[PDB]
Parts: sequence; C-alpha cells; structure tokens
Amino acid sequence: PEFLEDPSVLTKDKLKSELVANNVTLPAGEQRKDVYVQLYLQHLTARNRPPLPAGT
Repeated sequence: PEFLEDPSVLTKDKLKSELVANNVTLPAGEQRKDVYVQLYLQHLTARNRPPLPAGT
C-alpha cells in the first residue's frame, strides 16, 4: 500500500483524501491545523521514506 511518503506537494486536503483510503479516520473538515499532514507521518509515518538507493 504505497502512500504519499512525503506529502509536501499535495496540500492539507489531499494527504487526507488518501488517509481515508489508507485506514485513517478524518476528524475536522477544512483542516484543524496541519492535522492531516502530521497525522500522515503519524500512522503512515511515510512508510518507505527512502526510495532505496539499491544497497540492501
């Protein structure tokens, strides 16, 4: 399940439109305060942040 491991090009509303499909409830509507951004790195922790440079 790949997800925005680095949501710095979407916004505070896309990272959310995804979190939903990625097993994550959505609290406020507009955007509490970078809640969906931190939220993302919280449960999603940017799963594979590193693209793996081929070095095991």
